[PDB]
Amino acid sequence: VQLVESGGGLVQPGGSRKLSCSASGFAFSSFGMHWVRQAPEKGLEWVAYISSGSGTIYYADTVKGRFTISRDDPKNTLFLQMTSLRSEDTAMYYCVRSIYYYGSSPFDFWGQGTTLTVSSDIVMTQATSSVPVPGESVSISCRSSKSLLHSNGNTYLYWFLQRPGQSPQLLIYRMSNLASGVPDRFSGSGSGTAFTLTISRLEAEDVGVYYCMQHLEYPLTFGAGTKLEL
Amino acid sequence: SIVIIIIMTIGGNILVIMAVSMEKKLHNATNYFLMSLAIADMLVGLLVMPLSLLAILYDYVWLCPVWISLDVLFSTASIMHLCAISLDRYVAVRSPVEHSRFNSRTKAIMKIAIVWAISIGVSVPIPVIGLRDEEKVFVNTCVLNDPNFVLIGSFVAFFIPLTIMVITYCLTIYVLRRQALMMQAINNERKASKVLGIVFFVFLIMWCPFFITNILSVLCECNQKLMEKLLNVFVWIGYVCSGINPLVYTLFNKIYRRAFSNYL
Amino acid sequence: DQLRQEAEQLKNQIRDARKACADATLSQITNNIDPVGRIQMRTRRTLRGHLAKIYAMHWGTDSRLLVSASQDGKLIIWDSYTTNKVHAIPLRSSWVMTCAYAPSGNYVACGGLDNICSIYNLKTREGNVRVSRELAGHTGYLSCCRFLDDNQIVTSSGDTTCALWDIETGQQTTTFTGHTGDVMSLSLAPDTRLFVSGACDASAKLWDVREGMCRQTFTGHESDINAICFFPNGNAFATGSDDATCRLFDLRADQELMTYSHDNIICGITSVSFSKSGRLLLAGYDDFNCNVWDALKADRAGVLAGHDNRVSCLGVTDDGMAVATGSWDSFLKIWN
Amino acid sequence: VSAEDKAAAERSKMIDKNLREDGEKARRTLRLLLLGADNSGKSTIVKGIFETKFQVDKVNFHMFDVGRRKWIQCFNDVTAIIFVVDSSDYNRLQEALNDFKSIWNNRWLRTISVILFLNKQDLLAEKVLAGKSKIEDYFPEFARYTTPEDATPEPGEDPRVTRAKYFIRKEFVDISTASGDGRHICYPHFTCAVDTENARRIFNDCKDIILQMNLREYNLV
Amino acid sequence: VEQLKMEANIDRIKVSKAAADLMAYCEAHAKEDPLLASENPF
Ligand SMILES: CC(C)CCC[C@@H](C)[C@H]1CC[C@H]2[C@@H]3CC=C4C[C@@H](O)CC[C@]4(C)[C@H]3CC[C@]12C
Ligand SMILES: CC(C)CCC[C@@H](C)[C@H]1CC[C@H]2[C@@H]3CC=C4C[C@@H](O)CC[C@]4(C)[C@H]3CC[C@]12C
Ligand SMILES: C[C@H]1CNCCc2ccc(Cl)cc21
Repeated sequence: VQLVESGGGLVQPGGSRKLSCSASGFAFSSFGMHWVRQAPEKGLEWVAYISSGSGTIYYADTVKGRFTISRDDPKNTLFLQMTSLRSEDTAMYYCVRSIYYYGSSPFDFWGQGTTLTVSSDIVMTQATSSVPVPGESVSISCRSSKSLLHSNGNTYLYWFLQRPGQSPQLLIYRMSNLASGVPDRFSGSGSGTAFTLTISRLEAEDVGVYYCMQHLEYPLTFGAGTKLEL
Repeated sequence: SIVIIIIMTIGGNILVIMAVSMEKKLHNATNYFLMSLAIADMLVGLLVMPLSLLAILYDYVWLCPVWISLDVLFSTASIMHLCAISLDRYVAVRSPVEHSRFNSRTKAIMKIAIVWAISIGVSVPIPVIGLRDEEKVFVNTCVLNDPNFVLIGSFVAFFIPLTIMVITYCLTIYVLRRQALMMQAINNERKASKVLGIVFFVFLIMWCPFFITNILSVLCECNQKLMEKLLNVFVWIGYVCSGINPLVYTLFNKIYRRAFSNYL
Repeated sequence: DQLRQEAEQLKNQIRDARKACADATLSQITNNIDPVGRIQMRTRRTLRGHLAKIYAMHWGTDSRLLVSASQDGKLIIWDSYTTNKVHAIPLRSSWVMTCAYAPSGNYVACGGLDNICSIYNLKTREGNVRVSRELAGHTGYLSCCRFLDDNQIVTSSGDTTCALWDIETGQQTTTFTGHTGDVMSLSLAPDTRLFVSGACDASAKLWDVREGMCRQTFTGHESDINAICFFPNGNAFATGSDDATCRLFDLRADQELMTYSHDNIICGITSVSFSKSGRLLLAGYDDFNCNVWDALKADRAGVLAGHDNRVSCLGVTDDGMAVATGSWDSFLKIWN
Repeated sequence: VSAEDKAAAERSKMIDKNLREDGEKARRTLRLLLLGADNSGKSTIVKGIFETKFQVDKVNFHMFDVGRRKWIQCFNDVTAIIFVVDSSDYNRLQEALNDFKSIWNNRWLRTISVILFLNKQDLLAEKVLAGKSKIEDYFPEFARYTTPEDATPEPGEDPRVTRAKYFIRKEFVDISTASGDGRHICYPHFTCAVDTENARRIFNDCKDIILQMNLREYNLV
Repeated sequence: VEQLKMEANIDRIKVSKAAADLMAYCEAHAKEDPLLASENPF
């Protein structure tokens, strides 16, 4: 399981550039793919989504008519075509793997990313800039504008952790499910529009920024981010 | 008196239609077409037969511009069904593996669509011309007078299917005779030829006279009184062979005989 | 010459011992119990996608996932609530006769005329389902397999033996011998300590897993035994045979209790299963339908008549809210 | 519904498409079952479960050889059954007849035709010419048997091997005529260890069987 | 011979007691059997 992104560089406003992603180590044709953008002082933003069979395609409201996403299964590569670039497009771009069926984990693996330099929605709210703090308990909360509880019994909230110099890593999906490879010190709970994350005992590897994400309707929205400083 | 033949036709069509749904265990590709033929025959019996008896009782008119069209439409549909059945039988008996591979509902649906699409083509202009020219449908009293339709649609309705059916019958008889030269495997291949001959000759006898008389009444004018007298009695023979086709194609498989015995 | 007389004497001793305890019958103590009445069940879901006869079916422990096998060479996992398909697993041989679902939900096993039991891994990082191990050692065809945990499995074959396997090493740890005919069906106790096997010699045996010895042997049927089920409390057998008869055996009275038969039934029995409380007994027949029996009265409470061919599969969920059947018409139905 | 349910529905639809695609290729192969006793020469007729494939006139066949009361149930959808008998061993002909009777009257095989091969004719001919062993020692009814007037012996054959061959073929056929009521037919054949035309006979018999099924389907018989 | 000898040494009980135990088990869990609209998942 490995995803490597390419492309990037310096461009002038009004130009165009094409990005690529090379996949290996898994059945690429059975997974759906996403592009996620992170600005230096804005956090995480979603861009587009392409289905495994090229059936459905979605775009963000700030990129429609300028961005095009394409897939090449026999070559196991992704492409994103960008035209009429603006100053707001300077940011880091990531590639994310997704698979959808009963009991799956749809945001399990993230790439490394490349840098590009130029020249109704559900609001997810976090409010704390830094929580100062080994061996102590820490609680982090999120709040949503609309309820995430669907009639089928599922609540669509996701948690991510970003260590310095590292890509985001999945911790909890659907508010109670611990991801594979995660130590049992992490737990999460909530109901309705209020959610919390609990860490039983902190270590030196638990320093970073935590993000909240919802998966009820497109577009996908992220929180502001909560920084834990040991 | 003559009304009995309508009752028998309706009963036979209902029996054929019912013997496919309730009985089940019937392949769609070959048994769904018989339902379509039975439905066509029932519509003939319901929309055509009761109206001509009224004219027979009155010897006058009252109708005509839409009856004629309905009669032509349904008769064309029945003939097309018979021709399709003959062609399918021949194809199923010469290259036997292929036919087995090809059988699916996408053939039955296609055949039904094609036959019903061809059926309606000849009946559309009948009210179009009649409603703009009274003389074309009323003479002296309801009868289609215009040669431009009698001498044109008749060939498509009857004379091409007859050639197709006779060629198909001859080829099928030859193929069945050749195969037997290679025991129950031999005895079963003669009953099929007997049944095919019976069906072909019944169709030929029941349908041939009317079109010959109708062509002679147009191109050979010949005392018209005798021709119309012959037409008054020949056209009912074409009506009669609408409750026979649902039977002669049915009561040879023991399953159908048992189903008819138990249901009726 | 001398051992035959001793064996006959021992058999007579066992027969005399069994008769002494028959102080009552089920048909007499149940005279104070009201009938269940008429039971109506209707099809709620229809599962399509198989192109051939279905031979095996097994539920998961979450009451939503279901696994089925057919002669087209593929193994399908179903989502019963939405009818969506979850996985499709090609098989290396199309002559499959049994399938099983691991209680942890991570593995599935199958086998048939190739004399091999194959185990598949459903949770991998690559996203594909792959074969984990092949278990060889039998000389006949494989007729039934059931999991005990992620590392232990019990199999029955047509070479008159049963076996206990170690999945980590692929080696057979205990062999169970004593039958004279092909072994058809297995049923594993709730406490995972004993199991029961039926065979073509018209007899049933109770086996001890921990020691590998036969404890009791039951007789009574006139032909081959096709299915065996386990009453929830762990003290009863339910067996079906080709002579159109079902029987109930008890492990403490060591004899038969009640017989389920009818004059209008002249076909074989293919599957037997119980409800949660054990009041209803479900059985499949060759008459293209499934019958519902009252376990305590040997009456008929209802019938399911939605299939167009032989019924080969039958199962009940752990929460008891659904019943699944499989037939040779390539269809699955969920009843409630 | 949620977006994840829509993606799951798309995946299920793709699975259905792939299942439908695989079925088309399977339907183009005809399946055969091979049964017979030891010394019959099963392995040479077309030269857990053994498999073989061959093609005649762009038609593919797949023949299975298992290794009988239980596993015979799963072969009730095959096109035809092939049975091989050694016709040059009189001591074991009753075993072959009993096996053929047990196969013909099986309740799961009531709609499957049987292609019957009577193998090793040369050894039978040599033994009959030698005169060191007589059929009358095992089949008393043979002394009263006469060759039918409609016989078609191969040219050059002595009129003492035809009598034995037709006696054996009659003994095998008489079982098939006692039951079946027309639902299936027997196709007797005489073969040997060196014959190569055996592939064509199966093709012709299968074509005839499919023709009979098609005739029954169209309400002609 | 040994198998019959081993099977002969079984401590048996009366049929009535076993049948009473079966009836008691059936009666005890009667309320939990959904086969014997807002709650049905199908
Ligand atoms: C036979 C001769 C003498 C009849 C003469 C009577 C005159 C009035 C004609 C006009 C139309 C005729 C009918 C039209 C055609 C048929 C169809 C045939 O299947 C039976 C006779 C029957 C039902 C005819 C009976 C006689 C009839 C009513
Ligand atoms: C008079 C007209 C309108 C009747 C229509 C006749 C139809 C039924 C005929 C015309 C052409 C025919 C096809 C010609 C060739 C093949 C290929 C063969 O491998 C399978 C059958 C199949 C597919 C035939 C089926 C029957 C067919 C579709
Ligand atoms: C008069 C009617 C009689 N019935 C059959 C239908 C039909 C078809 C063609 C023509 Cl010319 C005339 C008719």
